[PDB]
Amino acid sequence: STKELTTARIKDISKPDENNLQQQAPNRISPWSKSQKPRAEAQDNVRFAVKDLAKQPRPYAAIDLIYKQPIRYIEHDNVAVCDGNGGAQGHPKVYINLDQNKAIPCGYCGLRFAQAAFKEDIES
Amino acid sequence: VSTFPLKSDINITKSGKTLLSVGQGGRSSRTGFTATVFGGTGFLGRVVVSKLAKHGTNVVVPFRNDRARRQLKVNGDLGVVNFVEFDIRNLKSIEDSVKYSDIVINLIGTEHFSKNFSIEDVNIGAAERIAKAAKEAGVSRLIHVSSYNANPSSSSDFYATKGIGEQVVRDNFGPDATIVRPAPMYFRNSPFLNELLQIKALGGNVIFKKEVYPVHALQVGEAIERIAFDDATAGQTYELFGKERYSKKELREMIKHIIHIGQRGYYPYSAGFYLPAPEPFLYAFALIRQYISSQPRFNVDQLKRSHINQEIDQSAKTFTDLGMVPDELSEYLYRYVKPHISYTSQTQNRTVYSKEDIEKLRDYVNTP
Amino acid sequence: KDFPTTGYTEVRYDAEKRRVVYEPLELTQAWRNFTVGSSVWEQVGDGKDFTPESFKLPTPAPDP
Amino acid sequence: MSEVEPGWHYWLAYGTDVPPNQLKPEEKSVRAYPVKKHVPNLTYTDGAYVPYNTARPKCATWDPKVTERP
Amino acid sequence: IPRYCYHEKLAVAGNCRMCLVASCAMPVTPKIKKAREGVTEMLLENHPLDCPVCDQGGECDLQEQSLRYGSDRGAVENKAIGPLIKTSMNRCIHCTRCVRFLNDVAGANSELSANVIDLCPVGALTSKPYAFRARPWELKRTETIDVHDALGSNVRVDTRGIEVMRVLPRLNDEINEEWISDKTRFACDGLKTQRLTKPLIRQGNTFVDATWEEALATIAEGFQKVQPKENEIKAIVGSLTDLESIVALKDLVNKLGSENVSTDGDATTVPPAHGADFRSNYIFNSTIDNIEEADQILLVGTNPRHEAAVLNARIRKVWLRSDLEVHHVGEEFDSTFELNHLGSDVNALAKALTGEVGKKLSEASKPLIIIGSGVTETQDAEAVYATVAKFVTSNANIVTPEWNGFNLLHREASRVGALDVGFTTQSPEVANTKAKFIYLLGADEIVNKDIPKDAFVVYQGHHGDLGASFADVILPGSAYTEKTATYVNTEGRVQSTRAATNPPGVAREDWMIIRALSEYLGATLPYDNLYEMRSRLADVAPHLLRHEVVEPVSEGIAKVGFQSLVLLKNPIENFYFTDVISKSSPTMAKCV
Amino acid sequence: TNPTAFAQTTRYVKDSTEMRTLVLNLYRRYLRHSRGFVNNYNLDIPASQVRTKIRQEFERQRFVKDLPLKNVLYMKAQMEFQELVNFWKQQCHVMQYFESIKGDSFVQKFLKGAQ
Amino acid sequence: TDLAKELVSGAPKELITERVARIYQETETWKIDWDILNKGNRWENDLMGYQSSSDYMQGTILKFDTREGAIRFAKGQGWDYYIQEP
Ligand SMILES: NC(=O)C1=CN([C@@H]2O[C@H](COP(=O)(O)OP(=O)(O)OC[C@H]3O[C@@H](n4cnc5c(N)ncnc54)[C@H](OP(=O)(O)O)[C@@H]3O)[C@@H](O)[C@H]2O)C=CC1
Ligand code: SF4
Ligand code: SF4
Ligand code: FES
Ligand SMILES: [K+]
Ligand SMILES: [Zn+2]
Repeated sequence: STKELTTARIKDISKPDENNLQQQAPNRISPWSKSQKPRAEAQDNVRFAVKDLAKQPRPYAAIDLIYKQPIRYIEHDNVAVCDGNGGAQGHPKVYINLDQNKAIPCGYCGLRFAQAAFKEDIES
Repeated sequence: VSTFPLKSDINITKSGKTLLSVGQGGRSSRTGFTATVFGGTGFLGRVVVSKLAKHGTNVVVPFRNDRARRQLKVNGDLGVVNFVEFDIRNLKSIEDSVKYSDIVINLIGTEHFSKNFSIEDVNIGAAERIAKAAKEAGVSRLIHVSSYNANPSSSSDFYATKGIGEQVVRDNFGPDATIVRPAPMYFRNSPFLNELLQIKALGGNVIFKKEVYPVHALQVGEAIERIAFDDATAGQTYELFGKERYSKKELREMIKHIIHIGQRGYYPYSAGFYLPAPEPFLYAFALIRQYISSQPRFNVDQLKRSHINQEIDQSAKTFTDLGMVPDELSEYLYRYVKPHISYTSQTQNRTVYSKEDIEKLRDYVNTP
Repeated sequence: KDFPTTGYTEVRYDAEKRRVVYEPLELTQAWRNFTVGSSVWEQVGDGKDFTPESFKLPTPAPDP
Repeated sequence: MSEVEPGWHYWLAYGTDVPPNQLKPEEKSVRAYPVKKHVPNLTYTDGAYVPYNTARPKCATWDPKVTERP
Repeated sequence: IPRYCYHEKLAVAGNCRMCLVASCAMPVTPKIKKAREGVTEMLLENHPLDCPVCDQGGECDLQEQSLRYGSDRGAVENKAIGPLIKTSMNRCIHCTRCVRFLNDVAGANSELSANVIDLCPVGALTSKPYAFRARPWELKRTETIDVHDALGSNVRVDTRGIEVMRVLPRLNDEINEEWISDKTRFACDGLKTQRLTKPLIRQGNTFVDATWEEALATIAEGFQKVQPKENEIKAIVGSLTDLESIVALKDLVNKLGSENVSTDGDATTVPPAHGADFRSNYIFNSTIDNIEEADQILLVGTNPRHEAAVLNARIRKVWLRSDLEVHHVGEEFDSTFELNHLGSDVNALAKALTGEVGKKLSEASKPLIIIGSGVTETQDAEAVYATVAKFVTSNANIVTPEWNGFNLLHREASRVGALDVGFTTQSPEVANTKAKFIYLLGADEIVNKDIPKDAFVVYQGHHGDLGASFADVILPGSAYTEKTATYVNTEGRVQSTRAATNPPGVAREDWMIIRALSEYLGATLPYDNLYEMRSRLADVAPHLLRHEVVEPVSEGIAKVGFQSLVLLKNPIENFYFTDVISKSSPTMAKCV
Repeated sequence: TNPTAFAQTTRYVKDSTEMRTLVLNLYRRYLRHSRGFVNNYNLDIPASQVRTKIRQEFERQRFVKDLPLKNVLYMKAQMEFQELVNFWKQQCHVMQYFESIKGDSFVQKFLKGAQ
Repeated sequence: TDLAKELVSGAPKELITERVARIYQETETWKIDWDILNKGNRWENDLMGYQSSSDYMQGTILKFDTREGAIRFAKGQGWDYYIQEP
């Protein structure tokens, strides 16, 4: 189709086949940033003429992995505290306001926090 | 050479691609072109690949010898020179070389034959296969380098196969294929001058009587660069030769004085500088070494060609059609035989033969 | 101060000439000038004087 | 030497006295992606790493469209 | 002396307490050092740890004054105020600089509302298109001018290599005064889309790539085919066209025996109602700085909200610090300052000159009259430009040795520069002639100008738009950020853009294109470099080689120019779409 | 210590007449050692061409008026001479020195992007 | 003052014949930088996207304490310069 391989989208429209070497990542088909060069166009070069594409470095896309984590829910509070879940080996500690009726991701980790009283609306 | 080998920063290939150029022409610059030089590890390929890679043209060099290709990488910046292990009996490897190139240069050609390849396999079978593979890959320009006396109806198996190879290249790639017919090329480690610089040349009384119009190898490499980057040269045949005609007997005798082998009245005759032999012995010895020696020696067909002189095809185009003046062997003969001068080494005073001195020496050689 | 830190020429080995030759400079990655982050303020103050009292000029006394 | 897995590369160099087959549950790395068989250095093979620019061209050329002249 | 809440362009505040000796509000040592440390810790008590992910990182006033005047040891939800300002109020230090600008200068959703990003000293308010893309130490700073409006506001262009990152205002107390409009800063992303990078040759209903040698040869085979006679060679100059290219195109058509040169405007009267004969007839003779000392200003067929947003803020500033009264004639509009509306035609303007407005303007020490750029495109331009001129000439205060009270306010930068080099034909005999060879020097306002079906049309520009569609041969040009050009604003000041980046693709400098085309058409111009090009500029107008200098017109000569002159719809239908660079902007589409 | 071979002590000449003689003496030394340059550096040109090249460099600075510039030019010309005679320069540098050398029109430069 | 110090500096001729310098006060010192090349100032590297250049003066920024020093030095080197008035 060449459209899911060369365009940046929020979510993939089809199932990622990890044996397809034209995908941007083994778990994601389309690029996850507007300036990111599509992997299909990158490998269409003179330097890839006689190389094995399967052995080239293909890390999994972080955008697909971070959103499979469940939304954290806070009980009896309006502020979520995150410090990378590692302390001195995590990220700087930040406080996340939960006033709105939505899941607000962490500025470093990407973990999406929410209030438990807003659980049903967000799951919808 | 120059500083930028292009007339513009935009070039639309005849295949439809538009190629832009970046930079002022140094090692870090690019021309936007991808070229494939078959036979790049050979004598002329090293000249051609160096001229393409220095200006940023990506060069694909298919090789069969892993050691010979290493020096080619130094010519270009990172990523500019690329190598593909290949064989003319392998079709997948040949397609991989031309898969991305916009220009294909064919320098593959031998004057000998061996246990694995005949002169028909290389000068015809390889050229035909490469031209067809280039066409199926959408290559905009093909350049095929034949010899100076190419003729489909020649008595020499080398001249004949070179002449037929010219025909098959056009019959496969189409009328737009360009053909180059270089004369004997002189340079450092030149096959033309190497046999003249050899001391124990057997049967020179027959071999060295052929007359030719030798041409500088740097200009032949420069001319091919002009042809590939100018689409007005498609479908044309170029005869690249020097202005002056020399016989190998003259150059052999002119070289002798520059090497100063004649400083002794006895040494050249004692050392084997002259090795006269009847032509039947030259035939038998060439025939015998064709099935005993493992290295390509003076073979039977080169013995036949010793009689045939170089004939300039008048219907073809010259250096002047490319806007270039041919170099003169008189102005380059000394510096290329300079490595072979015996004592030199600032002993008392070097005898640097200027262009004027070389022509004066030529008359003295021809004086009986 | 006016001589550029990368100079003007660079060397490489020329296969046709069989020798190393100088050529005008070209860089695959140009030098990046992060120095433009020079502070819009001054960091160090005016400092503290430590001149020996034996070398300071005397001050005239007040009026009788 | 590149055939040695990174877990035991540190142990062989006396980096730690705990082999990676005796790690505590807390001290063991947690990965959110599948872990395949260890791949050694791929230089001199067709699997050697080929670098490339991961960013798009910084400017997009105008896609030409023709309109009839009134 | 550190501060967070002090800025002389705004009102005085004492809610930051960093200027203690509040010296900002107060008119005219270890305790002070301790005091600065104590105040600094209070701001950092609640501040989030966001510096790595915060756009103010290398250019943060809170960081620098924590380092300089503090010790080294020590949750508010976000809002949405538009797709242009990214708000992270956790970082706000509660300094009220946003409130003072949004209510006193802006008058607000505004054409100046994006300037609050500059005033916010911390990362509470940051540019949204610029978010996460660059650090201030990566950027090369280039001082140039704006061409999105006729003001010529002095902007600072920060480039990271080839790319242009952001546009920031730079100080100039004579034109813009530290402010730029939202168009001036958020249209830079149009320079990366729809760009003309390759010569395109039209073959049927398609365009294909071409070389410069061919694209300048097809024109020659196109110029020798249609064979335009004397006044059949029509050359058109657009809004964003530099002066060095206007003069080159003017001389090229002259060497082909033609004078049919014009702009992309739709002025019905071929000689513009102001006339290009005298400079004083079409420039801001009072100069932008002297708008401060205004007593009575008459706005005639102009909408400063859209025609020139930065200068509009100057009017509001005087309206607050004094008792300025501004009387406006024409179509009504929402205004940031009080306006006494009079009428929507020229009958009211004449009647206003016979009413209380004229009496105040007669006895005003420094009167002002401002005529819109769209007035010349309206039918009653002759009526206005004679009604006002007769009023100007009949009275004394309007034209005095110390004060000149007539000013024309344009909207497109190339206008005044074209007028000074006499790039406007002064005859309807030349203008009405049919055209056979058309050269669109960056002109895209051709929805109203005739284009014959058989006329050879060449578009030279830096963007692909409607004007490029009509072309037969397209020549790529360089945008203002890429060329060392010359622009003259509405007040007659010569300002030169400084090249920050190279043009893209194989695009060339705009005037070098015309000079090269001349050699192909036998009209070889004598120009060989920019210095020789700029020497020619002095041969068309002597003042053009005087950068950043206004050459005031002599009083006596300007009087004759005023004398010889003897529905006002707003010209701009959409603010976000004025020039080609704004149209390609994706950010401006979000504003729409 | 002792200076290297063909070394001259640096002196600031204050007389234009005395400076002119020192320049002419050095110019003769360049011509005399021209055959030595061809021998040591294995040049591909006659010594006659080398002497021609020497004269061109001396002709470039023929009309330098300021005395302070003359001393610096003279001092640098002496250093180069000491470099060539003592064979301190590598042969590649001397070969490239003789490798040194019609400008294109406006359109020709315009087509290729100019300079 | 009027000495052609460019004759003994060792710099290439293009600084005198081709390149143009700018003298400016950016806010307490006077600087000298060079106008960019029309072509060759930057071009994207095709391999890794690096910013290539053939301008060897691109990163050079002289600093001066007075306006007089900047002008005097530029004249002493025979530089083609324009002063950006503050
Ligand atoms: N004086 C001259 O040199 C003349 C040259 N020519 C022609 O110009 C062309 C360039 O030859 P030149 O560089 O001078 O000297 P070479 O003998 O080295 O040219 C032969 C080139 O083609 C390759 N070649 C030959 N046979 C094969 C084969 N079966 N398979 C793969 N490659 C093969 C060689 O590869 P490899 O290097 O690995 O062995 C080599 O690169 C030749 O075709 C020659 O016929 C004609 C007239 C004058
Ligand atoms: S506003 Fe300044 S102090 Fe606060 S997070 Fe941003 S850079 Fe750091
Ligand atoms: S948002 Fe910014 S400008 Fe407004 S009060 Fe807070 S720090 Fe000041
Ligand atoms: S600057 Fe005076 S209290 Fe803020
Ligand atoms: K800010
Ligand atoms: Zn977190």
